[PDB]
Amino acid sequence: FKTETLTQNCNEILKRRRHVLVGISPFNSRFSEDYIHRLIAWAVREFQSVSVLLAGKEAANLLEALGTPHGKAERKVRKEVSRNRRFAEKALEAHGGNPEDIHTFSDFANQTAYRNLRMEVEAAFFDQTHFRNACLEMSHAAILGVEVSADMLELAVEYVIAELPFFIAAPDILGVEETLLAYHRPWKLGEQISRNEFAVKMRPNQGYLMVSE
Ligand SMILES: O=S(=O)(O)CC(O)CNC1CCCCC1
Repeated sequence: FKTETLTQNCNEILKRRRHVLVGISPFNSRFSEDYIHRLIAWAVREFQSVSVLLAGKEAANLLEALGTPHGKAERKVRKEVSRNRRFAEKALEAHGGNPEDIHTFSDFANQTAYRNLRMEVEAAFFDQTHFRNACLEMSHAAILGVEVSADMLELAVEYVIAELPFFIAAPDILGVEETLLAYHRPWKLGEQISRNEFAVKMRPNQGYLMVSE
């Protein structure tokens, strides 16, 4: 795997190798069982600690926006997420990692740190048109992994708002000293956040690490 980071700060966290948060998306062809194992093997080799982030319940929004009825969408997600979990558990066992350090971005709905970060992201979303547009686009890119209408995006964007706290301050939520969220797509919104373009800030102990094989 190769790596690319946003700022020079994301780079400094990278050199310490303390912790990596490996994103696994429920509906993205990237994540074959096989790829999950290779990805996880690499993480455990490269980092002192490895955790895994799966999609929360808002992933149901992506399917609903795409037309799936609510009840079915919720079950489809449960099926896909629990499947991602099973592969990641297996992979973590096999490489010495920790099968319990797998979380979904819904697992902290009642946690102070997570809720506070939701509030910050939400505030910015409603107050700042440029941040709201950025979020809509990021939600559009989530669907792509038929025309995508305005209203499909307002449904889908709940998904983006729910995950973003782990993109800006996962350490607050997970209780680790510092982290890199690791993923195979580039993070456009992350660049703008870097340049202080929004009321939402990237914590100095969070980085984004783009991986590629
Ligand atoms: O829009 S992107 O595809 O760049 C990013 C996105 O929306 C979701 N990516 C996953 C979701 C599940 C947990 C880890 C991150």
